[PDB]
Amino acid sequence: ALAGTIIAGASLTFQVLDKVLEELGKVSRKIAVGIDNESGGTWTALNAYFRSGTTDVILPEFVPNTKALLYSGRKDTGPVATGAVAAFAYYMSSGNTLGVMFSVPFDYNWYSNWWDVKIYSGKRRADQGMYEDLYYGNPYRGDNGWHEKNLGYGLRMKGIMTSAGEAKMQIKISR
Repeated sequence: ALAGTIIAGASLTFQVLDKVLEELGKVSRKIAVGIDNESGGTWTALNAYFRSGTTDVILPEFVPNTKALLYSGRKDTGPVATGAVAAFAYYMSSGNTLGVMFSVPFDYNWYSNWWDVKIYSGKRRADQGMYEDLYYGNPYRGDNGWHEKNLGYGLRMKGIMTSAGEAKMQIKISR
């Protein structure tokens, strides 16, 4: 499998993430995630809090510098109008937590995809509160556009998320 695995940070592309989407099988709402670590340190998985949907793989436990982690999620199968929404966190070698959120809703008649990345002081597990902190703060939109910002702690992030039902999200965390 590709999801739940790590690869050379330089080989992370949309082609790889699209293949991650294929791997998820045929479900109307899913997301492929690739996060390139260039923070000058290793990361260790904490957990993932899925508010909507689920995942079939486990968070790559270790992500060394120059490496990209691959992950994925999707809506529950069946006649349920739900999407793929979650927040997951990785513990950094600097002692802080990297928090990531993705929201892929079922109803684009009224909603859009949104995502965000944030660094939290210390060891912080992903939960409803972290989810609300990323989604209700100032999240980027899945607009097929690249965005970037400083995350404090001398680190920055540049990334992108697509706008439809089978979403791809690529992020790079640099120092």
